[PDB]
Amino acid sequence: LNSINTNSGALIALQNLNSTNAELTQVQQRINTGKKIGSAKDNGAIWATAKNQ
Amino acid sequence: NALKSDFDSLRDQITKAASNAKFNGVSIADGTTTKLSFLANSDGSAFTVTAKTL
Repeated sequence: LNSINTNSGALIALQNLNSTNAELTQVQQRINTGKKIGSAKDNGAIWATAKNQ
Repeated sequence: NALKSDFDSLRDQITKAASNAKFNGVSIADGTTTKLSFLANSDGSAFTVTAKTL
């Protein structure tokens, strides 16, 4: 508490900002690719089933 | 004999048209299974769909 060195609140804000950035990333691939399951990285079962069918 | 050959051609087109209606290796109308169940709730409740053989 009260220190020039460690400042945990900025760390927590960086964590929430990284989470929001990752969500923006997934939303951008879903918008540009046009598929909810655009790759095996999204969900392997539905993706393999879709490619086979 | 001509109408006989026509009837046989129609009945085996029915055979192939019924047999080939699969989806993801599964068909509700080819007679391979009595029914299929799908998710309807978070706790694993199913939505039954009785098979109707064609």
